[PDB]
Amino acid sequence: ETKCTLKSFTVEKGIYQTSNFRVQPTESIVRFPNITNLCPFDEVFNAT
Amino acid sequence: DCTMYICGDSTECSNLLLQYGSFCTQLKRALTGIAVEQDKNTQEVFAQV
Ligand SMILES: *[C@@H]1O[C@H](CO)[C@@H](O[C@@H]2O[C@H](CO)[C@@H](O)[C@H](O)[C@H]2NC(C)=O)[C@H](O)[C@H]1NC(C)=O
Repeated sequence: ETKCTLKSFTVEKGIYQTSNFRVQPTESIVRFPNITNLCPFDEVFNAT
Repeated sequence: DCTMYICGDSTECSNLLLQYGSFCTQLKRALTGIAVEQDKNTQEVFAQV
């Protein structure tokens, strides 16, 4: 990582820096509201 | 940290930022010179004995 950050095949003694430390997401999730409002379809399908 | 600050946490961040060339690695080479110098200043004031 240091070699490809310095864009060379030879490095000298000392402290350097590279790409950062990161944590990939474990999974993916989405949002749902609460239950469902009732629409008058039972009356339509059970109209006399 | 250039990658995280600019548009970090995006798979379309790095590739689009990559084509801009060597900008943030130019800046990164300027904020390390300041970091090293701030340690040398204390070595010349107090460490004369
Ligand atoms: C949305 O509606 C309520 C609001 O919090 C929640 O339902 C809970 O669980 C069952 C049904 O899932 C109910 O009998 C409970 O009374 C509810 N809990 C409370 C504290 O009221 C839940 O958040 C959502 N439920 C659904 C079915 O979407």
